[PDB]
Amino acid sequence: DIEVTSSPDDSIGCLSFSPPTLPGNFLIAGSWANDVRCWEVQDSGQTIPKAQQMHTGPVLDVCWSDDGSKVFTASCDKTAKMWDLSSNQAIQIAQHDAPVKTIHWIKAPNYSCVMTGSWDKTLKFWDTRSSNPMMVLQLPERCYCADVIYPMAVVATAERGLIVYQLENQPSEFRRIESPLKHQHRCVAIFKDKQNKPTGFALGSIEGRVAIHYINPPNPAKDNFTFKCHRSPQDIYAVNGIAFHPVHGTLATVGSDGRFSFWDKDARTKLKTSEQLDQPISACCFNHNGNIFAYASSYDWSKGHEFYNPQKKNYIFLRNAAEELKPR
Amino acid sequence: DDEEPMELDY
Amino acid sequence: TGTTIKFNPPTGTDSTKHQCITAMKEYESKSLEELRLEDYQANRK
Repeated sequence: DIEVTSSPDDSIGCLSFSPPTLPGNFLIAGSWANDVRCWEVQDSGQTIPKAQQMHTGPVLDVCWSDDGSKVFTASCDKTAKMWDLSSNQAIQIAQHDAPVKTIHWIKAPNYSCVMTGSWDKTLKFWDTRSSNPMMVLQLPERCYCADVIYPMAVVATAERGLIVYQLENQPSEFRRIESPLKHQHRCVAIFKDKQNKPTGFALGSIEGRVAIHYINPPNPAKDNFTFKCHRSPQDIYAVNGIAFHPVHGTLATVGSDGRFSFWDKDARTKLKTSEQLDQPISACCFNHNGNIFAYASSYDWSKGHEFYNPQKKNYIFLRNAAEELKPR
Repeated sequence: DDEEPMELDY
Repeated sequence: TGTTIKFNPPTGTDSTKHQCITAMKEYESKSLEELRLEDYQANRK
């Protein structure tokens, strides 16, 4: 696949393409060297570095604003920033008492805001101009991952905590869910129904397993399930990321096995499994129309510090894999 | 890249 | 604090080896990123 020119210097945690509101395609990557980097992508597959910004700590999540003018950055330095791309100046918009692991834009009919989720077991909501969070919600444990598609948010915590929120008028807890997964939670991603309404989510575990959860299906015991993935004595690797093709509703997973795989949760099939890379695949995402699949190959720490080679190269790869994720 | 059925947990 | 115990993938059945450090009971209470940040601040890179 296609390599991004001028990759980050340490391991990449997060990737986020630009919204449909911008012409073309711009990719954002966060890294363990504390940087957020923005590459323009062109139909040729060539990529152009456009701008960068740095935290005083590793960058754990990133996301855009729906109009495309801002990039949001959440970092181990216990803050998050709003980066205005035009002026190329960034300011702090959020403060936490611990690293900020997740960050998301909420475009609702009555309010817009940034949602940050932190290892300080809090969930904060920000208007981007006030130093005061407009809302603070308490988590049972430390935030490990989340995803947002109005009017729904999902948040997984440590101790297999798993919560769903409603976002109409103002955010508020909707229901706590007994986790379907037996092991540590790492990734999550919301999927939608035929009517384009958020309807459930897929949940990745460290135990080579993904759970599909519908919020309100007719027969939960049949309609909800878990499948095995990212295993090669069978070896079991962690699942580091998950994303739904924005058009087909199929999905991709990437795991510490250094592979990626495509899936159809309605047919319950594996559509594709790539070959093994040198390193674990630590993140991934789709462009706004699903014509581009982007994944990052970096050490994820899934075997401790001893196996960390800081002189090994960190790669972001691009794949035009729209057809490979169509179902039959 | 052949399409197989998922290894589901039973 | 930090991945000071050398990695050993525990065994299981389904036989299996879980190639993830947090599958070890010594580590089960933290995430990969939590450990990595502790190893980074100890300069243990």
